[PDB]
Amino acid sequence: VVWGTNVVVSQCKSKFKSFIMRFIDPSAEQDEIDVNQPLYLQKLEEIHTLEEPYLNLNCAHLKTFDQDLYRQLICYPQEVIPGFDMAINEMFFERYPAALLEHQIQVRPFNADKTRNMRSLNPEDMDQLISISGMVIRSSNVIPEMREAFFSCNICSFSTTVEVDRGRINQPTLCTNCNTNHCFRLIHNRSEFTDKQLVKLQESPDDMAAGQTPHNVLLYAHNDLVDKVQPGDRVTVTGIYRATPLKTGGLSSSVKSVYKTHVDVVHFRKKDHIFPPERVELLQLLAKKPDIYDRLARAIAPSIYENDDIKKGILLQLFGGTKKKHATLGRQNFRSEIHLLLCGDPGTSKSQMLQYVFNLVPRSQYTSGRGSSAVGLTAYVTKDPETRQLVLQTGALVLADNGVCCIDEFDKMNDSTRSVLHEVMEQQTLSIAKAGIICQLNARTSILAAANPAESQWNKRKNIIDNVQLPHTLLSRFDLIFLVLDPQDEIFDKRLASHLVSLYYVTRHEEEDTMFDMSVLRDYIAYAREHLSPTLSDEAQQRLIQAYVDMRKVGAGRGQISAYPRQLESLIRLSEAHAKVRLSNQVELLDVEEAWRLHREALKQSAT
Amino acid sequence: QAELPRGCIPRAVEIILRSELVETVQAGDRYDFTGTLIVVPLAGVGTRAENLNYRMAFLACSVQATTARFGGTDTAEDMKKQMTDAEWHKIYEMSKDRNLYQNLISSLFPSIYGNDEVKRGILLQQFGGVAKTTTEKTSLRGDINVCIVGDPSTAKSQFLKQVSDFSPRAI
Ligand SMILES: Nc1ncnc2c1ncn2[C@@H]1O[C@H](COP(=O)(O)OP(=O)(O)O)[C@@H](O)[C@H]1O
Ligand SMILES: Nc1ncnc2c1ncn2[C@@H]1O[C@H](COP(=O)(O)OP(=O)(O)O)[C@@H](O)[C@H]1O
Repeated sequence: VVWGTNVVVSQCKSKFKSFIMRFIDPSAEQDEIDVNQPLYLQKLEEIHTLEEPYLNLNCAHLKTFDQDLYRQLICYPQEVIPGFDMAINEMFFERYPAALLEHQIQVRPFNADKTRNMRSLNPEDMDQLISISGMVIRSSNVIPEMREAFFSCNICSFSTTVEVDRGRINQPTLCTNCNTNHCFRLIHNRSEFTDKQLVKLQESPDDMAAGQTPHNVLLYAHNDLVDKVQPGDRVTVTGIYRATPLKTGGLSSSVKSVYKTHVDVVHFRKKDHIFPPERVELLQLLAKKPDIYDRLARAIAPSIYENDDIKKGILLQLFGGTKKKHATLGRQNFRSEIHLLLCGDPGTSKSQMLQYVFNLVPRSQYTSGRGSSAVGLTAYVTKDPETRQLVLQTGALVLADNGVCCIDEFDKMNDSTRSVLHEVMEQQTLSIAKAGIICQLNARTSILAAANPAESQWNKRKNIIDNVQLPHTLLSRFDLIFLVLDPQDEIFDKRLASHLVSLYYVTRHEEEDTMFDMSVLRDYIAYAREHLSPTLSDEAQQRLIQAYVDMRKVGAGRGQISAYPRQLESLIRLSEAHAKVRLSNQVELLDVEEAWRLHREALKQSAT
Repeated sequence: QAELPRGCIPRAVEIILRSELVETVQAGDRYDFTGTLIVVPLAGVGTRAENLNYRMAFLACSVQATTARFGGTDTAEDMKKQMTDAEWHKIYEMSKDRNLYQNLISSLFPSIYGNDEVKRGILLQQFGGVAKTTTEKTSLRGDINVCIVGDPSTAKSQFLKQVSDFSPRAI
């Protein structure tokens, strides 16, 4: 027996070996797979057919045997585990003798139970087993840590090392001593170092004390578990109360009665999208029908079945535009620059729809009018205690290159901002210069936003030409603002007040004629940015090239705005966009028709 | 910015340069460095030994400070200088042609059509002034203003959105 223990390595070794052999996936084959074999020789196949190491366990397997090993692994886990490692290395040879029997494996148990939650803990559970959870806070940098050093001399090159036990090292008058030629020579570089890092953690299940801040905990790290996870996640912990004193003063060596507590690291509980060709079947099967123009437009919303006339244009931004690349001559940077906006009353579900669209778009950003200023969107320049030095620093837009940022309540922003967006929307660039750096970064994306007026309702006899707070011709300078307003009709209220409350009342969905594919719809969006290059043969030019006389008699008007010779840029954009859907590598000719529809749906809202 | 992930912060690196590497970097530049990470000679409450808590650091000893490089003007032939105008073989022709004015005018705006009057003037701006030898009377000036006004979007801006990309030093 080891000093402060009452166990033996070999008994646990044998019983764990027999347990893994007496195993038919019984934790879910006896209790709850067409496998009447141990999952563990199956898993060593999976480990060796891959040679991808790093197993994990769950402690509910070990109920089927004696409950004693559960107990005597809860009490002394820091002393018992590596016997299971040598059991694993015996199973190695049992699976294959000439295997890679030099790379060692962890063991990652879990799941006794939630204690109650992290607030309610005691002293006596001081070196035993816990599993609690909450939320992640930070993601900090990793630290080496010594275990041995390098040394030297001048005569005969005593080039030596000696390692750590935990905190106690030796040295004779030499290193590799014979006859005492000199005294001890220290270097500390040519050595072995191990990774570790600290990451703070919250409590936020509903296991919360009402009206209380979460009392937070902290966790170390070890080598192949360091930044194992990205922040902003709920994750469970597996570890052991591991304590250390505190140093009174520091000017003296006295020590404080308060031993601290923290948990060690065992296990946690959480190009890369290229598809197989089997999905192309269902994808192109959707593609093959003209109904696709309407199906996805219908299938964005959960059940919202009004103004579907607009989402059929929003798919042109979901199908995020064309790439007429500019590797040709370096000229003019005419991107397929798409921007379209909605504006109307606050009753329409613009903020709600777009919080859902945040739960659709990959590169979802969501601040809004008077959400953050220009500087509140670019150059978050400030001090950081991590370097403890002043830094030239981050922006917001540029994080969403090629993505989207849903925006709300636009007409509250300062005048300093909203001459920033002129730079992007009309040059699609950014160049920055402060007392520190001067910068020429890259950023470009498509805009969405949900402006509102200074009132509750758009005033009739007062067009948007002056209503909202923008210039005389920069108002129309966006592609086309798809006008929105409350349905001024009591008749419609019953249909939604019935259907969308029965929606709650049944609390599940139904796969009706507009077949919602659970995720197979989402690849038709995903795959259709990459393998396509819309091109024009003869199609989407000639109609307005013919009718330009009456289309460009726009000289008439008292203080108006109307048609200008930029429209066809946006028109070719929308055209090759809608030709992307249906995957027509050559341009679509039907697209021109619904493009004209899109335009003249709202381009004489001021005939007056 | 060539590696733009989500989630975490812009993790900061410490980084060092040697003597001849010094002061040929600058703010606002993307780089290609060496990878010679090093042992760097509170809150680290691990075990202590002796016969100590380090942080991370780094150095590197090579630079390619690219995306910020033009080089001024130096047909491999004889000239005033090495390569300032070594294309004499053709510049002789480019200084003697009689239609060179129009051939120059239409040599930068093939993707454009409008008036043909600032396509003959605006070379003005990029062109020289005087640079003469005088006394300490005062500054004598070389270049001069120009103006544009116009109706809404007859390509007022594409004249100049490109001209910044045309010559250097003029952002
Ligand atoms: N056609 C509609 N479909 C769904 N919800 C609607 C509709 N019309 C109005 N609403 C209501 O509008 C609300 C969302 O409005 P919201 O976009 O948050 O307003 P704002 O953007 O002005 O803050 C929802 O609570 C919903 O009940
Ligand atoms: N003669 C011409 N040659 C080339 N493009 C022209 C000509 N006349 C008009 N255009 C078009 O007019 C557009 C003007 O847009 P622009 O003036 O840059 O917008 P803004 O006024 O917002 O800067 C150009 O994109 C260009 O396509």
